[PDB]
Amino acid sequence: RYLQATTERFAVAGSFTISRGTRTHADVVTCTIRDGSFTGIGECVPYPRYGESIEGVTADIEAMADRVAAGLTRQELQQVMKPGAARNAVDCALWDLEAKMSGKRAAEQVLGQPAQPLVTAYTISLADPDTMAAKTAENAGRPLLKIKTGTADDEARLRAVRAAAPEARIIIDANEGWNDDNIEYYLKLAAELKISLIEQPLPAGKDAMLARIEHPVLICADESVHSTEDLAGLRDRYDAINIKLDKTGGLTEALVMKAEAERLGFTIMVGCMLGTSLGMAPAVLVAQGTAFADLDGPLLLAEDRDPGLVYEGSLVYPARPELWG
Ligand code: NA
Repeated sequence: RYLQATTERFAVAGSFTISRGTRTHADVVTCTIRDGSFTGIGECVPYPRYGESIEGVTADIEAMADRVAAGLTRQELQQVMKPGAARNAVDCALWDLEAKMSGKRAAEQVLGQPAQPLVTAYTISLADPDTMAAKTAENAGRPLLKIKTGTADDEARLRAVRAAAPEARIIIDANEGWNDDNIEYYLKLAAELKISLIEQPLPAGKDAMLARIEHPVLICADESVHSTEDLAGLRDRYDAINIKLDKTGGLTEALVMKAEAERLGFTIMVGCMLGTSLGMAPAVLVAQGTAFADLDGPLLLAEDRDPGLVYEGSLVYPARPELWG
């Protein structure tokens, strides 16, 4: 049994912009683990917002080579590695390899039954209002649109997209882009516009005001989410959480976190980094039965894994073993 780390670049379909900046490609790292004729693979996305780099993640993965060769388990893996991109890759590769070797689908092991299709959000990138309105209008038939915001003047943006898709459920994500001076104005505007959810309006660690104002729209933590442990402390500010496998350091911890978030009464969104179908596949399993799923990574790319996940409109079908699981 041996392990390899591989870096791959995927072109974005145009550009992907949040309040923090623009991406024109998606660099991902895969951990491949082989055991005889069997192979497991896991994808991750290093995220510099969380202090990660591609070389850093690859180093962290390649350092697991001997431990994995020795027979490391997912269970022990949760002790040797901290949560983050690197562990995500290793963890999902083990889930994969274990499925291939056993003949039992990762889905069934996680869910106690086969996974099922589900509706994914589709993300409209932050740009000038006219542009965002135009892309929103093209996608006005989708049941769930996720809109990137997070500037000191988003009114034109928010008004334009609602008008372009009057029938869509809409969630807005500021990626820490709003502040104490404009938040109440934006929530009121969002409620007038029938917005379903707002992701991370205020910067992580500068978000105390959320505990002292009405929430006319449910407010979801993303950047502020830091493993199962700090969930309980987030209740005073947030109504929902965005679970990501690159944040939880893999599928194992994502399921733990989902169980605890549900115990604490959080509304659950399962999200993703800008990655491929390989990265989406395990997250589809965590997204079963949750209020929101944001797994549109491959739809934002110009080139995805072949084979990849099937998306028909906004319904994404669960991974077949030719891809993962
Ligand atoms: Na987000």
